[PDB]
Amino acid sequence: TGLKSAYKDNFLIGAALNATIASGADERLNTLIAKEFNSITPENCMKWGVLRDAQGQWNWKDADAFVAFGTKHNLHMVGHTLVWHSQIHDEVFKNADGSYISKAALQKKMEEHITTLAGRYKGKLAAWDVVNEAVGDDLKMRDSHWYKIMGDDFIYNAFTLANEVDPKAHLMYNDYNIERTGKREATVEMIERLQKRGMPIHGLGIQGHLGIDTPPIAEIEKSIIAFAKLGLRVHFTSLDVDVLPSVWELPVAEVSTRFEYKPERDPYTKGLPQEMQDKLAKRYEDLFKLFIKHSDKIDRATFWGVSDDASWLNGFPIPGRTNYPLLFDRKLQPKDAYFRLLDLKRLEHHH
Ligand SMILES: OC[C@@H]1O[C@@H](O[C@@H]2[C@@H](O)[C@H](O[C@@H]3CO[C@H](O)[C@H](O)[C@H]3O)OC[C@H]2O[C@@H]2OC[C@@H](O)[C@H](O)[C@H]2O)[C@H](O)[C@H]1O
Ligand SMILES: O[C@@H]1[C@@H](O)[C@H](O[C@@H]2CO[C@@H](O[C@@H]3CO[C@@H](O)[C@H](O)[C@H]3O)[C@H](O)[C@H]2O)OC[C@H]1O
Ligand SMILES: [Cl-]
Ligand SMILES: [Cl-]
Ligand SMILES: [Mg+2]
Repeated sequence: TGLKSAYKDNFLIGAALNATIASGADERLNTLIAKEFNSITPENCMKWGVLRDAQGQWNWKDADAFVAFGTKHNLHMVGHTLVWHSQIHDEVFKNADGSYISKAALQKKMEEHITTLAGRYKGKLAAWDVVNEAVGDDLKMRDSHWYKIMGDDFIYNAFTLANEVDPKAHLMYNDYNIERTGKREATVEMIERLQKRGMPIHGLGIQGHLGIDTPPIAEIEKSIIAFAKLGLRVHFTSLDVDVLPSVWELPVAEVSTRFEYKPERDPYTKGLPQEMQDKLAKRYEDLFKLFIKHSDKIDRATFWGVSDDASWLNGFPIPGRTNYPLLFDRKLQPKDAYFRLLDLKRLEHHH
């Protein structure tokens, strides 16, 4: 059978679904998703600035479709995400003149947002990304409007509110690059401190936006172990493997231009060659070997998309590239990596 069956005794296997897919109009994808995945996450439709306009008005069309899709197919559903600094209108935080609103005014908005959104889907969504990406790239607290206005109460209060609204939801903190030394430990320290304040938190989401080479398995392993030691269930939430030339480590002269499209940074428009398919398969295999090793600590592995045509890495960090980050190709056919994942389980040795 599919991935979700192969990995049944280890963890959920999930995918992020965009609004087009979650409409249910695509029979081929409906069939594939039901076969392969037993968890889903909305790619965009539950983000504050997508669900609501700049006047705070709500439009539930896509979010409801997503929840209808998971309900129809009996899929575990992860809400994404209550409190985050991206894809959210500056009007939440600022007067029209640019000045920040008071902490009290912003608290009131958070209360309304969480009570409404988590309330609507209480008991239907099994888990929530309550707060996303609160630690900055510099290892200090991210300098977002949330944080500048509220301090660490923005996190504490978000979890407390979500827990009041749906006491049964598995509440998670989610972030990228927490696979790495530095940001790992900064995140451990932040969560530790909030836990002793009594903040309700059940899970820890490692995004798993990986490169074809970096980070190494050993780093990811340290993170699984460290976050499990906080008494939290570990989830891999946004898995993909970027196979295209990197702009993350370029010379200072290129710091601004590196996000511009250049042909040499987009070398596989005609297809991903077999030798790279091999490397991608081995990279995914390595990763899932690790996950199997620590299956006792891990509740879920969700991929940030189903097939390569829909991946956000086609447009990020450079617009209009042809990337190949996921398990299914642009014709929805399984890639070599998929078969390696299946055989790790098919051929597993037990007594
Ligand atoms: O490029 C087309 C757009 O890409 C897709 O949507 C993007 C999401 O995948 C991405 O999700 C984040 C990935 O990183 C973390 O894991 C984080 O937790 C996720 O939430 O967010 C950005 C989305 O792109 C925006 O989509 C709306 C557009 O108007 C913006 O310009 C984009 O930046 C999706 O296929 C499509 O929207
Ligand atoms: O909007 C968010 C993105 O900004 C975020 O981008 C991540 C930024 O860091 C990238 O990791 C680098 C890979 O290359 C190494 O050499 C560097 O040291 C790493 O920092 C990561 O791949 C990007 O995804 O992703 C999440 C979005 O929400
Ligand atoms: Cl979407
Ligand atoms: Cl090639
Ligand atoms: Mg249900």
